[PDB]
Amino acid sequence: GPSFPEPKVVRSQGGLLSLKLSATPTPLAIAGQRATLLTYGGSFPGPTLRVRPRDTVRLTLENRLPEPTNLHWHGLPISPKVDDPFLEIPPGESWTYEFTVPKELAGTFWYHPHLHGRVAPQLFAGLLGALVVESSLDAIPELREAEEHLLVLKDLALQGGRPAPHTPMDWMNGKEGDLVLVNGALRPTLVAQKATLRLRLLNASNARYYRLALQDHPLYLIAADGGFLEEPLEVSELLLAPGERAEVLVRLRKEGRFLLQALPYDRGAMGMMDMGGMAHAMPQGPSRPETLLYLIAPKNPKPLPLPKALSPFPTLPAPVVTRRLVLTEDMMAARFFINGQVFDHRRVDLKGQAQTVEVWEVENQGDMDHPFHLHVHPFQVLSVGGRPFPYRAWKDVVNLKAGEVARLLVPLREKGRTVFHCHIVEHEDRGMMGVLEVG
Amino acid sequence: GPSFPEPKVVRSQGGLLSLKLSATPTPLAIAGQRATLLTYGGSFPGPTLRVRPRDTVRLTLENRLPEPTNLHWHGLPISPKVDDPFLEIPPGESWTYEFTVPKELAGTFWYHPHLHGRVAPQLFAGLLGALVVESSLDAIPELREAEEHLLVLKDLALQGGRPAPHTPMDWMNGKEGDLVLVNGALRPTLVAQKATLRLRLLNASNARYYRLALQDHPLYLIAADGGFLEEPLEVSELLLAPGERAEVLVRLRKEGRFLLQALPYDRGAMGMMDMGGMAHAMPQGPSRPETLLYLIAPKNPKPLPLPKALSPFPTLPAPVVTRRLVLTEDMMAARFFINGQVFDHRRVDLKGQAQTVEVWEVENQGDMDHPFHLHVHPFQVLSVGGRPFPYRAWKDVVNLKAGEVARLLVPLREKGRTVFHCHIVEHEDRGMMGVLEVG
Ligand SMILES: [Cu+2]
Ligand SMILES: [Cu+2]
Ligand SMILES: [Cu+2]
Ligand SMILES: [Cu+2]
Ligand SMILES: [Cu+2]
Ligand SMILES: [Cu+2]
Ligand SMILES: [O-]
Ligand SMILES: [O-]
Repeated sequence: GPSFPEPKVVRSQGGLLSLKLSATPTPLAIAGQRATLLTYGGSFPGPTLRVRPRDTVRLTLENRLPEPTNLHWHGLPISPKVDDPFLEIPPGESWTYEFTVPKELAGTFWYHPHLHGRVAPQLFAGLLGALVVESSLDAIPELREAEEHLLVLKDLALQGGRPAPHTPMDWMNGKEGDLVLVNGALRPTLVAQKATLRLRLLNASNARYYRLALQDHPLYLIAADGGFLEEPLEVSELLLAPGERAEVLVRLRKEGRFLLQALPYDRGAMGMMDMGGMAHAMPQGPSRPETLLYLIAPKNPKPLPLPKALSPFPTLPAPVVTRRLVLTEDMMAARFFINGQVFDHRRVDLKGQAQTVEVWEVENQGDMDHPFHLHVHPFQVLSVGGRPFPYRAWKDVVNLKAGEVARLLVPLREKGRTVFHCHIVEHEDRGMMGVLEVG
Repeated sequence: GPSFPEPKVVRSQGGLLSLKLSATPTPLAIAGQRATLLTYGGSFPGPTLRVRPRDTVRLTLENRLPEPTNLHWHGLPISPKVDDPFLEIPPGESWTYEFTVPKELAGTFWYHPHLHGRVAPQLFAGLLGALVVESSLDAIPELREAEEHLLVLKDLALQGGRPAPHTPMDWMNGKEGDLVLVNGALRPTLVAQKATLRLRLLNASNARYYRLALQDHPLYLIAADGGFLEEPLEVSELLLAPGERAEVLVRLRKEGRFLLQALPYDRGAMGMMDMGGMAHAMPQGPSRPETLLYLIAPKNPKPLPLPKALSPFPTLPAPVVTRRLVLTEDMMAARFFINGQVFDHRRVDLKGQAQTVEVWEVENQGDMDHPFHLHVHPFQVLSVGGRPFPYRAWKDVVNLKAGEVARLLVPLREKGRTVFHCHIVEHEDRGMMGVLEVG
């Protein structure tokens, strides 16, 4: 096979991507060992769906799990009557999602379960896959001539040949695994054939963060979760929180082997200790460094020039309301709150007007990082922790460290009921989610 | 009596204004004729209540009318659980309103009925009176030494010794009367004893406008509906719409007789005509000019200097929502709407948060002027018809000519349910009113 493993791609044909996927326990070979995971399409990750704007997607999901499940089309600005976070597909039953890909859209998106209370174990077990929306921008020489790869960053822990069960501490912290994988492979080797790489990055982990750095190289950010930046942005490293995506150009500078690493990062996960009459919570501290892949540069690399521009960001109408959403924690209870409440599917929390713009101020009053996700309505991050964002682009997840306030500009698009929640999926399952109704 | 008639004043005593008023049909002498009006306290206008900040008001209203009634404390930022627009006092019954006068308050306010569907005939018949909140600012020499008078501008029409009944055309236009009175007197004479006058002005008419101008003199605006300006503003004339108040200084320039007039003004009232196969609506055009009073200046008037400053206007927090309220008409039906709906006491139209500030954009899409009033929450008019307001002061009524948009800054104060409506009271009775709930 290709030294670099990537999920199989399924492309739309004549403007239609019609596909039947099954969610099923699947025996497979994973990181040198045999395990049974929960998969879509018999693979981990699931197949990459590759579409263009205005395509019709017709995806029939067959549920072959012992529990109910559904799909969240993460990041897609489509109707919540399609991307329905309240829908339940019972074991043995099927449901067809049908939608048109929005005309003004490009980037890396993904699909995974969103049945409240069951997301963390289902995602941790292997249920996820990517969706790429191809753009006319991909035809510019500086992108067309780059070597393109998808990197699905997802960790795993195995016990008795199955995904390790959630502990009480896992529900508090979000579960992380010792197998830190790229496209379901353990430290794969990418032997570059071109000097410029275009990497689409997806954090599909329950809770693990990836503080990305390539040895000896900067990265050039060209897209965030939901679309291109206006121009490339040079960065020395790039933090991807759970649920986030990014696309970078890598400009290989000389021959050799370069490690792509997840550098140490402290997201505020907690342990317990007892030092002679305690038994109380203590910080886990920064993650241990991980090597994600080995990048081998070609001979005498001469990278392409960077594109001078990407996509102009839309000029948005002036906002008509400001919202404040405060995140808090009860760590020992593994309970998580938005404005003092836990999720209730029957309760509407915010009511907004389609085609208006809102300012959402999301404040983290907890001690853990929380990555805040909104369905259906991509947003522009204005600032976080009081620091202006250095680029304009569509995002749908924004990470907040302890005490930080994020200011978001949120155009309301499709009408209907949808949700917002922490994308530490254990925290969502444990209540950190609310309901937005757009009319 | 004093050549200049003004309503009797009732003052708070030791910080308490405790008074029993009856609403009653009362035979009286009015403009040289005998008529029975509906009055508070046996007079037209009702007694002027004069209080200071932090006073307690305890007003027991006894209903001696054949129909139910209640009181609206127009312009007072108090709780809508006291100023209750939904309360009904049945015939023969009594109700005690008790409240504390807010500490940061000054100006001319008023009281009148607000029982939906019955306001226009009750107000037209004589049920209203003024309330003055005295200020420590009244002690500055430039105000203390002026000669002060209240001018209640209210018109009336009589038929068979009683207020003339409402016609169908009256419900469409708002009713105006041929007797254009000041303090219930017909063209009284004010023989000034001082060269500077301080006049508190109240438009307590159902629908008549007063385009005020004093012959040969400017007016110096020093207060709007609900408080002082920051400094006096010189004007050549001053339009008072129904429900509005103002306070002006007049600086008498030489000996002589000067008319205070209501100059011609076209508020968009309509008539009907038939010119050989028509029977359709036709503009009434501008009102005929009216003389309101004769002002006699004293000998060798030497007016005081104007105060350099009045009261600094509060710096308000940034707003958290923008509202749009559109006024429309169905003239032939005498139906009037806000955002396409008529009033329903059971329906909440806007929900806001106490202690936040909102921007309200009120747009008149009708052809008549409509004077928009909000209970409980005084506002700052930013602009009307796209023209910046030339002063900062609290208002609670804002006039909109055909097609004009007013932009208001609305701090939400007391919690509870209250209303907003056109102060053309016939239009309110006929549906032009909505419900705001503050929580
Ligand atoms: Cu997601
Ligand atoms: Cu969280
Ligand atoms: Cu979600
Ligand atoms: Cu009023
Ligand atoms: Cu009106
Ligand atoms: Cu009112
Ligand atoms: O999700
Ligand atoms: O009123």
